[PDB]
Amino acid sequence: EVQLVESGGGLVQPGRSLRLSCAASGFTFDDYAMHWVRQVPGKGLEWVSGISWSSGSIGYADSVKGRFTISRDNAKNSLYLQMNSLRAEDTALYYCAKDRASSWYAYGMDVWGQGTLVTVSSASTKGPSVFPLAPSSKSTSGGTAALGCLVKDYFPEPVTVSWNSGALTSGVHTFPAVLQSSGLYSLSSVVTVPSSSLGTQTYICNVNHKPSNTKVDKKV
Amino acid sequence: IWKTGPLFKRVLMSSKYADGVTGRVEFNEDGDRKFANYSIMNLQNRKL
Amino acid sequence: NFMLTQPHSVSESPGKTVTISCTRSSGSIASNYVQWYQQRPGSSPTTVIYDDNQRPSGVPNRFSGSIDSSSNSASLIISGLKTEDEADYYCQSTRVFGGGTKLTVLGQPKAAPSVTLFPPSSEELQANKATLVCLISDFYPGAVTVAWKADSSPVKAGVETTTPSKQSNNKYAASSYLSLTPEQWKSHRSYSCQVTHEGSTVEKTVAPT
Repeated sequence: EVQLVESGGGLVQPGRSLRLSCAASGFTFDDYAMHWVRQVPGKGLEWVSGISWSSGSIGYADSVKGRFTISRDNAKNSLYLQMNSLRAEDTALYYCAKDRASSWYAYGMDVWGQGTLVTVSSASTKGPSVFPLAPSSKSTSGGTAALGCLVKDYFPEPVTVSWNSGALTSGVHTFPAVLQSSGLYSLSSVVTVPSSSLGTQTYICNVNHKPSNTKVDKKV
Repeated sequence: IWKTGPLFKRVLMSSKYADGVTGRVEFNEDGDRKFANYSIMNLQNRKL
Repeated sequence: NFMLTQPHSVSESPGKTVTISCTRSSGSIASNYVQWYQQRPGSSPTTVIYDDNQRPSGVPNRFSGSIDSSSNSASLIISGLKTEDEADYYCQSTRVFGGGTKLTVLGQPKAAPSVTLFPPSSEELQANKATLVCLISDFYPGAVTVAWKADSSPVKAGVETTTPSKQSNNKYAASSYLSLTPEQWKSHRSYSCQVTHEGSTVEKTVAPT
């Protein structure tokens, strides 16, 4: 019955312009109003804008005030959102969702869409940098030692991290990359080895990044 | 007379579309509401 | 305006009734309306509770919404049933959404988190940069709070926390990176990484050199 579809998202550099279109089908388009709500990866959702049943009653938030513009065409049953001069902190999803009354003063939402992906960032490939996370000062609880290699400033994913040419795999733990505010990926890889080998055994970490074509061997 | 009076009436005339218990309210061009729900009835041996 | 505050997450075994609430910071809670939204991860949110205590069409009952004044909060008392219905929940009053709490169906027994703290190495300090790494392993469910304290107060500048992901052993792991400069690193005395797992607090302290 009530099915909503949205489109128009893609990679966009900062300072450009974009336009999203949300088509709808099923219910009568001339009886209800719709909003545009956005989430944040990790965080919650926040209200952006909402149109009236026909026109006129336009609701704007604080940050989005003026930057964006919202309009609808009841003939073709679609919503249009135009954005220009974006910022780096406005990179998130965007949901085209309909209200319950014939206005937006109620701030109602029901039967949302599926979301899109609009990213505002300077996507540039950068060679990874590997730094050795050293172990403690001969202190241990179960006889094991904690040390590893951190890979920072690499983009895009993925990256291959191994130890002593892949001969050692037991006790090696890696973690997914974290997207910093600068848009680059970084992670760490630890190796769980007994503390008795500290000072006598040398641990080498090999980091391979195909998009940057970088092969780095680092000693911890 | 009220300076904004007639203007108010116009806003009360075309906006409508409030969805409440009775259904959907929408006044026509001259007052009385339009598109109301009706039920037909027939007499059947002193019954309705 | 106001900030709608709710606990980060809750978890209970199947077959038990649980209450989830968010507290209004300022003003009367009942002066406005409150609605509750359920969203399965990855998918899109859908209506579960609207207009205080009302059940939308398609909801198979079994849900209640309490808006008692109490300590300025509204709560849902959901009866004992788990199945696959365990996801993030939100509460909204007017243009303001809740913090976000998710239900976790208990599987394997809970285990204390394993915390590893790594101060920045001298090689990184030679690059006029410093990174503190807090790695959390063998913890479940994947819902923890990671904070950095500069020995007398929490710090919220430049920190980046990785969202927990399912491990190979049906567990979760996470990483946190605090970005600073060698000047601030050597100016202060110590830095503490605090991890909270359903109220279980573990703090690890590191110092320069």
